[PDB]
Amino acid sequence: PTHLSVDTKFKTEGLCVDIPGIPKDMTYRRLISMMGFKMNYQVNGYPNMFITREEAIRHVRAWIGFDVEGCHGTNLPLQLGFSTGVNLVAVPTPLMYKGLPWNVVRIKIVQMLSDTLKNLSDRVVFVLWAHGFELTSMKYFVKIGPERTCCLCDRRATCFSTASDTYACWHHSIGFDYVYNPFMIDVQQWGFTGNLQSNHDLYCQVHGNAHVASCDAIMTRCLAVHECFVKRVDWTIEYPIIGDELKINAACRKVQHMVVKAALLADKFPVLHDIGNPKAIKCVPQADVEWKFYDAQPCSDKAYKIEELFYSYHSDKFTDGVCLFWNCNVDRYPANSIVCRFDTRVLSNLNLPGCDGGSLYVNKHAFHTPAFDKSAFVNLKQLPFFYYSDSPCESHGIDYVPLKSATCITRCNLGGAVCRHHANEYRLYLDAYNMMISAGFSLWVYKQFDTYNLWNTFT
Ligand SMILES: CN(CCc1ccccn1)C(=O)c1ccccc1
Ligand SMILES: [Zn+2]
Ligand SMILES: [Zn+2]
Ligand SMILES: [Zn+2]
Repeated sequence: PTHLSVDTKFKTEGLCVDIPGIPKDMTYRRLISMMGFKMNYQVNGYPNMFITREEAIRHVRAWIGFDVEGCHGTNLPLQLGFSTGVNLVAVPTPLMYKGLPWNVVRIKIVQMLSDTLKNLSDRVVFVLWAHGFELTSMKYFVKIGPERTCCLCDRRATCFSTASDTYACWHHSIGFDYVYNPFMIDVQQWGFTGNLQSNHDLYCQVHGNAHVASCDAIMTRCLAVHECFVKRVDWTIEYPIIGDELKINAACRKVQHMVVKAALLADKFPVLHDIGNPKAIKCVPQADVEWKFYDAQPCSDKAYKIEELFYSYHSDKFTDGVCLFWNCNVDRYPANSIVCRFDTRVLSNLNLPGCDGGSLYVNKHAFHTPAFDKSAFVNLKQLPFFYYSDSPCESHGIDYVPLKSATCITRCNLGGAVCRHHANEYRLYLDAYNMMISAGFSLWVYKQFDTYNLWNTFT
């Protein structure tokens, strides 16, 4: 069981207002045929236009909510809405475009999908709350056939051109007019009671209904993300490398070690309470502090309430020493904390829009993160940049310009002049730091944290 069988039944109740008289007994095979597509008994990598929930979860980066509303159906204009916020009007002759024929609407669809998806995925997955018009509109902008490769590269083809009779991926499709071998999934097949808005609004207050096709397209994809990543979590699913994943994860490990060591030394805490991942390792192994771990998986729905993490009777005294919350999202951090909190608002190829202000951060695994909330950090302050090192000043083994910086906390800078080794290490650490910040991570620390206390650790 790899793909969705075309002989699987498809519930047609949601389709009968736009398509009256539709048979209750229906397969994907018959539905695809009714949509104007012929699969010709083809065993060439595209067995079904529709896919399973498990296949959709593996391809979450390709998700594009799609809805079609009858503006007035052969004789009436259609409003095509996409979870990108785009609304196109197709005439049969929050962005709102005026009525145009399909031959130009399809050019716009290919440009919009290519620009949104070229740095996310090798395909498109149309996420539907199917009522009929969206399925019957597909023949006007979609072509299907055997799996193909791009004419300019080795990537799979996602677009087709009638002008040149050629195929292209999302990177090489400028001037292409047809979406080729798209995938799709009808959320209404998952077993829901009531309409789209009533199921969406149960879990999300961020997406409203301005009564346009893009609002429904947005709500549909949000509801699909809630079902697949919020109420259901699967951290075994691996996702391909599409950007700076490796550099970001390595930077996160460097910054954590740097900041936690410096806190321990500067304030000499006797105990550290490490709250978060149950598979966490001591980030400063050569530490003399009493290191105590507390297990909490990444919260994907709402941030943990500090009252439930800490209270109901462990050291018991979380007020003793320091608390380390490294990607452990809580509602209000205690004053004696060191915190790394992912900012869901960040724009990047790793961060996809999520449910109720949250975001879906996809880096090796998929992690739905509750909305970033500035009030969580009232007891703390922003952690400023600094580099600390007690390692020997020794080059060993890239050209040089001398480093001058008030934030290079080293014996050499204390002594008046930064050595080559510590300048190279400072510059590498500043690059790792900037990578992690730009990726969306934000750092917070207890108000008494002062790097001035690190200079006396050189005596
Ligand atoms: C300084 N602290 C805090 C606990 C402490 C406080 C006072 C004396 C000893 N240990 C460390 O755990 C530590 C970190 C990095 C290197 C070496 C020791
Ligand atoms: Zn290509
Ligand atoms: Zn929503
Ligand atoms: Zn040095």
